[PDB]
Amino acid sequence: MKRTFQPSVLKRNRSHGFRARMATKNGRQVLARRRAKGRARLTVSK
Amino acid sequence: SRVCQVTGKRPVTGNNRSHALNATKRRFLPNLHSHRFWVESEKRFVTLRVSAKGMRVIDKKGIDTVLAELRARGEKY
Amino acid sequence: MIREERLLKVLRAPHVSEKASTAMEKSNTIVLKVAKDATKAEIKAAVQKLFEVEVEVVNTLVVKGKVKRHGQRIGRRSDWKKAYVTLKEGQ
Amino acid sequence: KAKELREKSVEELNTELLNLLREQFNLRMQAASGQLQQSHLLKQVRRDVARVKTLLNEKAGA
Amino acid sequence: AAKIRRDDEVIVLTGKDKGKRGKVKNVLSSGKVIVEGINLVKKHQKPGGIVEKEAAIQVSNVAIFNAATGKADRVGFRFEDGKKVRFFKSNSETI
RNA sequence: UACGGUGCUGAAGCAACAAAUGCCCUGCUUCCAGGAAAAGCCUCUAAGCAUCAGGUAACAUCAAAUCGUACCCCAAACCGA
RNA sequence: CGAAGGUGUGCUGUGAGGCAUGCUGGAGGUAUCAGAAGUGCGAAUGCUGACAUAAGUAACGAUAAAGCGGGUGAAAAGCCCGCUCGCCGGAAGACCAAGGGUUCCUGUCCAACGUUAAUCGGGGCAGGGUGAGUCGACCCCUAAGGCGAGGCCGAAAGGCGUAGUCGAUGGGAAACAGGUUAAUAUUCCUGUACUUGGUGUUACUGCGAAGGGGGGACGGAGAAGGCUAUGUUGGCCGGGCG
RNA sequence: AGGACCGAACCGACUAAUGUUGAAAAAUUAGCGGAUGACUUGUGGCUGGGGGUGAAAGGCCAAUCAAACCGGGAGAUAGCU
RNA sequence: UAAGGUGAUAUGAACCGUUAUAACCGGCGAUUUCCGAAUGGGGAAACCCAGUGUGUUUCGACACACUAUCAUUAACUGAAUCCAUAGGUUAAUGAGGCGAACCGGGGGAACUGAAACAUCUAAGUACCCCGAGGAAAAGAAAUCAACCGAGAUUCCCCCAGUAGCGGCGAGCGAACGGGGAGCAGCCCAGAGCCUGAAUCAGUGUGUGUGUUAGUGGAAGCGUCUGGAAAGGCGCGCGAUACAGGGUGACAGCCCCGUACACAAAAAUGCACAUGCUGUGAGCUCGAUGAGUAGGGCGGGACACGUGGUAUCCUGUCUGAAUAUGGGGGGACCAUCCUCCAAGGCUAAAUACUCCUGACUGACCGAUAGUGAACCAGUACCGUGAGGGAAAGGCGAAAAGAAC
Ligand SMILES: [K+]
Ligand SMILES: [K+]
Ligand SMILES: [K+]
Ligand SMILES: [K+]
Ligand SMILES: [K+]
Ligand SMILES: [K+]
Ligand SMILES: [K+]
Ligand SMILES: [K+]
Ligand SMILES: [K+]
Ligand SMILES: [K+]
Ligand SMILES: [K+]
Ligand SMILES: [K+]
Ligand SMILES: [K+]
Ligand SMILES: [K+]
Ligand SMILES: [K+]
Ligand SMILES: [K+]
Ligand SMILES: [K+]
Ligand SMILES: [K+]
Ligand SMILES: [K+]
Ligand SMILES: [Mg+2]
Ligand SMILES: [Mg+2]
Ligand SMILES: [Mg+2]
Ligand SMILES: [Mg+2]
Ligand SMILES: [Mg+2]
Ligand SMILES: [Mg+2]
Ligand SMILES: [Mg+2]
Ligand SMILES: [Mg+2]
Ligand SMILES: [Mg+2]
Ligand SMILES: [Mg+2]
Ligand SMILES: [Mg+2]
Ligand SMILES: [Mg+2]
Ligand SMILES: [Mg+2]
Ligand SMILES: [Mg+2]
Ligand SMILES: [Mg+2]
Ligand SMILES: [Mg+2]
Ligand SMILES: [Mg+2]
Ligand SMILES: [Mg+2]
Ligand SMILES: [Mg+2]
Ligand SMILES: [Mg+2]
Ligand SMILES: [Mg+2]
Ligand SMILES: [Mg+2]
Ligand SMILES: [Mg+2]
Ligand SMILES: [Mg+2]
Ligand SMILES: [Mg+2]
Ligand SMILES: [Mg+2]
Ligand SMILES: [Mg+2]
Ligand SMILES: [Mg+2]
Ligand SMILES: [Mg+2]
Ligand SMILES: [Mg+2]
Ligand SMILES: [Mg+2]
Ligand SMILES: [Mg+2]
Ligand SMILES: [Mg+2]
Ligand SMILES: [Mg+2]
Ligand SMILES: [Mg+2]
Ligand SMILES: [Mg+2]
Ligand SMILES: [Mg+2]
Ligand SMILES: [Mg+2]
Ligand SMILES: [Mg+2]
Ligand SMILES: [Mg+2]
Ligand SMILES: [Mg+2]
Ligand SMILES: [Mg+2]
Ligand SMILES: [Mg+2]
Ligand SMILES: [Mg+2]
Ligand SMILES: [Mg+2]
Ligand SMILES: [Mg+2]
Ligand SMILES: [Mg+2]
Ligand SMILES: [Mg+2]
Ligand SMILES: [Mg+2]
Ligand SMILES: [Mg+2]
Ligand SMILES: [Mg+2]
Ligand SMILES: [Mg+2]
Ligand SMILES: [Mg+2]
Repeated sequence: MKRTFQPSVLKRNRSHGFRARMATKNGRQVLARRRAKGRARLTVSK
Repeated sequence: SRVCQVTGKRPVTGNNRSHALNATKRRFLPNLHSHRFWVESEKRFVTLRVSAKGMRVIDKKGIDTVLAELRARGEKY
Repeated sequence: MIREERLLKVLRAPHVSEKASTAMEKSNTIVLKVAKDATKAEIKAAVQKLFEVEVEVVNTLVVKGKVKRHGQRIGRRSDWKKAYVTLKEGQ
Repeated sequence: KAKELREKSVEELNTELLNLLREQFNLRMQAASGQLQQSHLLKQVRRDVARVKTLLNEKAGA
Repeated sequence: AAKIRRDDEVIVLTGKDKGKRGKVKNVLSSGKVIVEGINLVKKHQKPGGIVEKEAAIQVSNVAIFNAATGKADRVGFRFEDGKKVRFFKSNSETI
């Protein structure tokens, strides 16, 4: 049966990548929270 | 934004109050109008978005004094 | 005009292997490890200058480094660039 | 050897730099071949390059 | 500065070799010394054999041996000719 | 022959018939529901340059970088612990 | 010359308890009288860890299917080699995109992983392996759509949008056959090609765009003819005489 | 010609049996419907939570839907166990 | 500062150094890829693609720098359109982004409580947004008081769960006045006179005093048990040092320290003193904040829910007197008292801790204490926001078990 995760690297990066996060104030707040938490991986980019 | 260029009047918030004193949030908007003001010193019309109150200020103080205030506040016209 | 300083950094080591040994025997081709940002033009200039041989052509590829475990700690070796440098017939 | 390098001109430092870079190249090739016994020479030439480049920048300006 | 140094003749204050004398061969940054003939261990060396060797001893477990007095001593520091020297606390004599 | 596989040598190498859903075909015929865009490309001049440039043709010579390239891929390597 | 803790034993108080001491342990403990509480657990379908039970029970994942000889090995139903048998064959074959990322090849190892054994493995460890003017990306070009100088709008945050600028799933130059590696190949080699651009020379000549025009440039269905891929048969060549 | 007919691919899901600590958190097997269209499918895009989208079942919006998920108000409140 | 050293797991290798360019520590410098505000354009972050100018070239190319946007200012240029203005270009200056709390402002819930619930509560809380600073804000009476007086603002203790407000329910809840901390006042709305003297800044150099490395730093032996002594026993010694830590069991005297006494080439904080740039003291004589105060309507804020409701703010419509005048004294009037709005600045006492040093705890001691004693915001889970573990101890010494 077809499951929910159907990977596409292009869609992944456009939806959740670093530049998508940086493009809005709320996305920049995500990055600020994840830096404050000390995440090794800020985004799906890397 | 709904801001008078002369007075700085802008939307303020308050309540609607029913007869039963139910409070619901509302805004009070300024009575704004775009108006072409003749500036005799420049032989020109200057359009300002102004409250009716701001138009009375212009009538009292004169357009030249008001535009002088606008320039000194960084208010572009 | 590529500067000597640049040319002295681009060639890192001879690559030693059975494929590299065969390349030298059969096709007069030396296999080198080169700087990851080295271009074909830089490699050609460096080989001609530093080894005093006529180069016919440079083919290049990037070797992706292997993921390895060193006692339950994931690590990755570095990517590196390999150059197949074909020398002219007399060299 | 900064003091002795300090009594050379830019042109003398630039030829000195080239000599070190060629020496660094030869040692790098020797280490790759499995023939460099004296592994300490690699660090020595590297630090000598740094010293020459430091003095070139001092004789330039700051 | 260090009170005990490489090549000092020391006497052991503490442990199985208390009273024995020897020359300091190595000073480790852990605060331990290798003293010649002191604190020997039998190492089972993989190819190979059972090899006797010096084990490091705490530097506070040895004292500078004052040859003149024939006993353990403590070190102090003085400036002589503008240079820092060690002296034996027993007799105020420069080491 | 190291039973893995190398090495040396090499004949004929034509015709008939059948034949696609592939090609001619971005065609042709027909229908109504009436069937992208922009560049490359060809051509025209403007301002401008004017025994200059530029153009076209031929020949010679140089350049064409960089990154991907292993392997699975209806699957034991992807989505389903 | 043996603290706490652990584990026995004896004594002892009405009880919570207390004391003594053997063994273990190997460095702490703490009277008395006061002082302070994270101060006492069997339950909360309590929380975490450990370990039982059912039980050596069910199951071992398509009923395409195996048999034997030889090899290697400590050991072989399962690995390697061989012969035979069976199964797929518009696929259970082959090549890719997407996605994965070394799983590829070689050597070595068999703890764990593999629903069994394993000498085998997509498992462990080490080393090797991806070669491009022409394939693809990048690049030029745009679609939907996105972003958007100024701008218009909005308590703030922001929204929308012009010029523009991005955005393929579409348009835009060029390479083929043969050979080769353990593992790459339209990339290496052999043979034979092609494209676009920069310079130089020679000759001749109106060149020139952010502009104009042409072109690129497009639907569904149907029909027929001409073909080739490809197949079949004959001929030819080599071998055969069961 | 055709929301024409029979029928593979492809898209579905009417019946039955199996399975129900499954091979599978919706399948398998035998049959079944559509199969040039109001068809089907790849890539990319847009619509956002009292909001979307819906040939309308309160269906669907990441195994979640008469108001998604995540974090916060937060130790809501619990005359109940 | 030194007799050792080349960071860790982590040995080894090849070396460096021992009287002073080994190493190590501190000051000041140099270098400082790419992404990221990211700023030459673009972009699926760590990549793709340029233009311009110089300089090098071996003609293949190569190096280096500059090129975002907005605001302000200046210059030049420049429409419809005559002058012009908009527009354009270049230069200079600044901004941008990030950061735990505290601070000011723009917006602003609901659960909940009221034993239901709508007024009310929760609460101007949570949350979102903007902006600032080392603090912020506030601040020099159109203030209170009560006929006596006080004298800016802020913070603490009282006043007081009082007076009040309140489906007069649930709840909400002052002030006057008193005791304290800390104290500080000024400038413009304008001329003249005499002059630039004051006090603040900025930028220099002295002058101490600190900070960022460091230096010296007392005094113990014997014997018993034991694997080992710091323990027992015996006899000494230091103490402006018996803080603390280490050492083979518990050490004032073994080691590192501690009390105490000292130290800076360099940078830098501070407090003075003394040069210099701007700021311009003082004195007579004026002047005294208008679409404002006040009002009508609607809301909000005041403990105060429109009430008999003063006072404050203003969305809307209006609209004075201006010192012979005006505001306030809790409806309102008279009298009396008191103050001077519609301009502005201002230290201290107050708030907070991402971070640095030192020190402390009738705080925890591995299911506790941080989620994290350990390579943890990791592994792992999730498209994503986000969620989020488990896991410490050989020994004194590896002497980590040759054969
Ligand atoms: K390939
Ligand atoms: K693929
Ligand atoms: K015991
Ligand atoms: K006690
Ligand atoms: K229980
Ligand atoms: K059992
Ligand atoms: K078995
Ligand atoms: K290419
Ligand atoms: K490229
Ligand atoms: K026969
Ligand atoms: K909702
Ligand atoms: K409520
Ligand atoms: K209730
Ligand atoms: K003793
Ligand atoms: K000691
Ligand atoms: K001690
Ligand atoms: K008014
Ligand atoms: K009065
Ligand atoms: K935990
Ligand atoms: Mg080639
Ligand atoms: Mg390549
Ligand atoms: Mg067909
Ligand atoms: Mg391949
Ligand atoms: Mg308890
Ligand atoms: Mg229990
Ligand atoms: Mg009970
Ligand atoms: Mg169980
Ligand atoms: Mg049973
Ligand atoms: Mg049974
Ligand atoms: Mg069974
Ligand atoms: Mg099976
Ligand atoms: Mg067999
Ligand atoms: Mg076995
Ligand atoms: Mg089998
Ligand atoms: Mg077989
Ligand atoms: Mg692997
Ligand atoms: Mg394999
Ligand atoms: Mg097994
Ligand atoms: Mg493997
Ligand atoms: Mg837009
Ligand atoms: Mg484009
Ligand atoms: Mg495409
Ligand atoms: Mg292959
Ligand atoms: Mg044919
Ligand atoms: Mg039909
Ligand atoms: Mg359906
Ligand atoms: Mg079926
Ligand atoms: Mg039918
Ligand atoms: Mg049919
Ligand atoms: Mg219904
Ligand atoms: Mg669902
Ligand atoms: Mg709801
Ligand atoms: Mg609450
Ligand atoms: Mg609760
Ligand atoms: Mg950018
Ligand atoms: Mg850039
Ligand atoms: Mg800022
Ligand atoms: Mg209630
Ligand atoms: Mg202030
Ligand atoms: Mg009075
Ligand atoms: Mg000292
Ligand atoms: Mg001392
Ligand atoms: Mg012990
Ligand atoms: Mg006044
Ligand atoms: Mg008033
Ligand atoms: Mg008013
Ligand atoms: Mg009134
Ligand atoms: Mg009113
Ligand atoms: Mg009101
Ligand atoms: Mg009054
Ligand atoms: Mg814990
Ligand atoms: Mg424990």
